[PDB]
Amino acid sequence: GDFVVVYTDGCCSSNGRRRPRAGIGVYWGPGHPLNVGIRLPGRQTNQRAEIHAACKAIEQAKTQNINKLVLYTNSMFTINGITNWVQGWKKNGWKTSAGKEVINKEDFVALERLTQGMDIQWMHVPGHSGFIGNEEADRLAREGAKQSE
RNA sequence: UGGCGAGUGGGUGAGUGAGG
DNA sequence: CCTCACTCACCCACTCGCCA
Repeated sequence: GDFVVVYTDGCCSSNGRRRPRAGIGVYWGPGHPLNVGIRLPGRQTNQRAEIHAACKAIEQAKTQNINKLVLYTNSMFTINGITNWVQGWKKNGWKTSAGKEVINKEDFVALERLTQGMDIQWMHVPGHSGFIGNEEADRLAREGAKQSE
């Protein structure tokens, strides 16, 4: 069907440091009203931000009755999580290959739920490689990290 | 048996801090 | 783009420990 391209990014200043500040960015295009850069609530990490930037884009897509999404992110962790690992985790009790608990289980659960009824082409952006959509999403993510949660 | 911690080797990609 | 110091967490092995 007709697909729509969206660029997502999760960022986190001071990732792994004493005062991390995580933000999500979702870019639909120049001057698109759904473009957002907002603060990530909860645990402040880059991995959570990258997951919930994709979450936000999908929820926004649903509010527009869009069920075919070309979703760009630079997070292979998010992409491989949602297209591969989640199926294994629902079957094995959300255990990593080291036999440990999946740290961001509740975020992958939430994302897994949002992909229901969606046809999503998950795309890795090569990360700093001329894709202005990625740069615009990154900029919005940084803006959101400055805001309050 | 059931949990947990710390490492080593390899891999996938990200997010940073101080600088210039 | 460069240097120096790092975390985020998955894919796969392997080694050492701690609990009951």
